[PDB]
Amino acid sequence: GEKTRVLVVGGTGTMGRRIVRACLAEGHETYVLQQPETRVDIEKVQLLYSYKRLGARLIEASFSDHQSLVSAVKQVDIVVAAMSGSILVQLKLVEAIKEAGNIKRFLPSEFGMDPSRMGDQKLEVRNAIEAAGIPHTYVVGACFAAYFAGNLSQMGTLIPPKKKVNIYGDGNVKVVYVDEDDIAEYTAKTLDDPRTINKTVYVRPTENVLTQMELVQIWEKLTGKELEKTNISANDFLAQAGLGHFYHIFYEGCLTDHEVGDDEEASKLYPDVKYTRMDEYLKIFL
Amino acid sequence: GEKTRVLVVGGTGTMGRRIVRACLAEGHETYVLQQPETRVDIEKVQLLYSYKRLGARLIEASFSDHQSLVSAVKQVDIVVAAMSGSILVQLKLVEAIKEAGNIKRFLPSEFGMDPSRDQKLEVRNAIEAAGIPHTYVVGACFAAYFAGNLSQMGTLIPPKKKVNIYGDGNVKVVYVDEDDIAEYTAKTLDDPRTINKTVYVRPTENVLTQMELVQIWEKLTGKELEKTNISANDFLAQAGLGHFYHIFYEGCLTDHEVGDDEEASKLYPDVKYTRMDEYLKIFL
Ligand SMILES: NC(=O)C1=CN([C@@H]2O[C@H](COP(=O)(O)OP(=O)(O)OC[C@H]3O[C@@H](n4cnc5c(N)ncnc54)[C@H](OP(=O)(O)O)[C@@H]3O)[C@@H](O)[C@H]2O)C=CC1
Ligand SMILES: NC(=O)C1=CN([C@@H]2O[C@H](COP(=O)(O)OP(=O)(O)OC[C@H]3O[C@@H](n4cnc5c(N)ncnc54)[C@H](OP(=O)(O)O)[C@@H]3O)[C@@H](O)[C@H]2O)C=CC1
Ligand SMILES: COc1cc([C@H]2OC[C@H]3[C@@H]2CO[C@@H]3c2ccc(O)c(OC)c2)ccc1O
Ligand SMILES: COc1cc([C@H]2OC[C@H]3[C@@H]2CO[C@@H]3c2ccc(O)c(OC)c2)ccc1O
Repeated sequence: GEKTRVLVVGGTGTMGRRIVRACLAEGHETYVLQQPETRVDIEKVQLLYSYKRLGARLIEASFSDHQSLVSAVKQVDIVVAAMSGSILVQLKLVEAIKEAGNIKRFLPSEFGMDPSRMGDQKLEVRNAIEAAGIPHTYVVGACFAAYFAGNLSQMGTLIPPKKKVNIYGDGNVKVVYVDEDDIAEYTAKTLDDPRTINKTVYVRPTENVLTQMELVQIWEKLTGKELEKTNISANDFLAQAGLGHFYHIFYEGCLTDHEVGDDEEASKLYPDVKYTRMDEYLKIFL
Repeated sequence: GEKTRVLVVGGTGTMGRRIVRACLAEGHETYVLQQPETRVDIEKVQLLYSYKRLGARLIEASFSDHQSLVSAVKQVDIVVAAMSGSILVQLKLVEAIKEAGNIKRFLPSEFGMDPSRDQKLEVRNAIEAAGIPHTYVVGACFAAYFAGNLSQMGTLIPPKKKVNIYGDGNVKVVYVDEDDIAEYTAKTLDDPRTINKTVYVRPTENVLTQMELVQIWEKLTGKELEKTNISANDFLAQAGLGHFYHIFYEGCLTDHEVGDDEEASKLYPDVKYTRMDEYLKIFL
């Protein structure tokens, strides 16, 4: 009745699935976009339909069909998108929101490095949102803990090393490690918060701002074993998949080289979210 | 303490993940084989580690490393395999079980058509050559692959206006929720009555023709679907076609009756299996 109605686009994605449940947890009437099947994909289908059992609704639409996008967004108050990074497909979604005219806010697929400090398709999407006058919130500023914490920031894996661990530089650059659930919960709390309309929200829970060497030492403290570390210089690091992102995060320190005010930081805006600290996050791997 | 210890091989698969949960839900001390990551795969890793929260344990081993397989299966009493249907990777698992010597039962990756009427039969023969006690769980169509799409190909959800009927669609088929298959598997793996037996998962009310399946749906929706009957030869004129043919034209799942002592729903009458009118409700 007084629920905010939210449409989640990219609902079976890594972040999308968590945003779906977090909107439900917060009591929003939650709608998930159901795209036509491109394959026989049991996992995707069963995930989408498990949302119905939790109280969500599915709306079939296709980005190839402008009027199906328009009809979907007319049923909701707020749209959140979490596409792969696929980003530019949101342009069709923005066009639909503009025509529909009823959307109180649009959260596009961000949830990572703020692209507007990396001087790119996310900015192209931002520019379209703002040219159309669609109220927005941009959620940025955090490494997914699954991609950067559980592996102690090693590449090619998602679990803790047995023995050996590479340290980028001296491992003294501060990075922001956040459990994707908490990013999704922050997103669900912020999407109808009058304080964040037309703002960028930084997800930087204070106790989770850690250097890589700090994260490794949380883990060494849990296992009681010191890992053999070898440090990698910037030049040697600079000597395909994702190596750039890693450089900005761990050498340039792009996630922590600016300060953020409490009126734009998720953990201060939403203090009741007991976000997962990395000593608790890493326990699953013991 | 008195619990059966079970190693699930294939724990992150469609059937395997349900067997993991169904084993924990039975009270089995449950182990899951953790294979080396072949890629950055976040849904697979997180599924694996979610099992620990429910009480399961992870055992690392690799099929390339015979001794790591022997080491894994020494830690359990029973192994259940649910590999991709790869099936032959189980031959390494059989040699490992044979050398280990401690395993009371092995349930190989079956969960469908009876291959004894094939890679699966080769696994069977190696299991039996090695004298490893076994149970073969067979005889049903996964409901997600065959019921939710009304047995249409290339989709997993109901069609909106038209549907292909195979023949006249009056060949009987066995549609079963994968969770029920997993529950029957978890109940049967330490059941004395099914040692060295085939167990047929043929819940009585879910033995249905494709047309009876379609009519279940039309009745839930109140909408009649436009039907096109496809004859045997026009079908004998793409993955999975041989399977649909044996299921839907020859009735290979239902042409032989099965005794109560070997049919899952009678062995375990406490399993309130999902009937297809309830299964299809989630699509409405
Ligand atoms: N450390 C960090 O901060 C991280 C940041 N991110 C960012 O989070 C956001 C989501 O990333 P992630 O959660 O990993 O996304 P995914 O790879 O999980 O895919 C998400 C959804 O994208 C939809 N999708 C993919 N291609 C298309 C397409 N051509 N047309 C329509 N829909 C498509 C699908 O929606 P559907 O479910 O409907 O099929 C897919 O389910 C991204 O912006 C990413 O840049 C993610 C990784 C780490
Ligand atoms: N309608 C029916 O009756 C159905 C019957 N089946 C049968 O179910 C059984 C399982 O099918 P399904 O659930 O679809 O299996 P999956 O496709 O989901 O994969 C299961 C597991 O196979 C392991 N795997 C795949 N390749 C390898 C490999 N080279 N080496 C080691 N492990 C590998 C992986 O285990 P891991 O988690 O460790 O990574 C994978 O998780 C099969 O026998 C299949 O015939 C399946 C579909 C329908
Ligand atoms: C932190 O913000 C982001 C990070 C990322 C990616 O940075 C590289 C990481 C993460 C997604 O997964 C990338 C990755 C790529 C290759 C890898 O080997 C890897 O670690 C296994 C991780 C993408 C978008 C973002 O907004
Ligand atoms: C029913 O027994 C089995 C069925 C199957 C597969 O037969 C074809 C079916 C099912 C798995 O999904 C296959 C399938 C293949 C192509 C399709 O287009 C399809 O659409 C649902 C479904 C494999 C192993 C079995 O033991």
